[PDB]
Amino acid sequence: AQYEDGKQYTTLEKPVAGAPQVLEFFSFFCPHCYQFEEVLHISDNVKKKLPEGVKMTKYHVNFMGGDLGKDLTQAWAVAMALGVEDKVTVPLFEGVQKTQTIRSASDIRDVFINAGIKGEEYDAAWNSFVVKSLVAQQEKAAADVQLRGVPAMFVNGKYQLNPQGMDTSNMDVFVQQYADTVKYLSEK
Repeated sequence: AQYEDGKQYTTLEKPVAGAPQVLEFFSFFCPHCYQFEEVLHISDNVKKKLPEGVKMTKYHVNFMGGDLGKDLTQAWAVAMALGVEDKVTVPLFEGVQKTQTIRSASDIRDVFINAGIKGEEYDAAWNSFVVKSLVAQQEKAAADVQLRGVPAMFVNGKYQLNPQGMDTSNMDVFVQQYADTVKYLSEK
């Protein structure tokens, strides 16, 4: 076939019922994740090719960066709750991996402040039980699917993208192959 199991994707032994249609996992500490967001714009190019009616979910993971890694999963929960994902993603990535100015929960908070989220609004979100269940959701979805590495994408809890098996000689070609694969898995 042109799309083969074990080649552009793998299949989960243990399929996850009730899973989001397209489920991406990342960490702000994750170097290929920085590339996927900043240089490749994977998430966005996948959207542009996905069928009608399909929702995209993106979650942060705890297993990188220890205490800060966990802080970042909670901050990402704040981001989802307030709908400000598109305003903090870039400065969080650069603050962790480029400038290395993120070292504490207080520094993560600064990024939201500078992006124009109000202090009171951030701290109230941060401490809210809506955010705690959102953190719970991120952890459960990761737990449901075996996850020990990022970036990772899962389609309907059955198929996992396998970027190792796509040519990286061209960045644009890589992205299209990636997105077309998601769409193929989507229609499966």
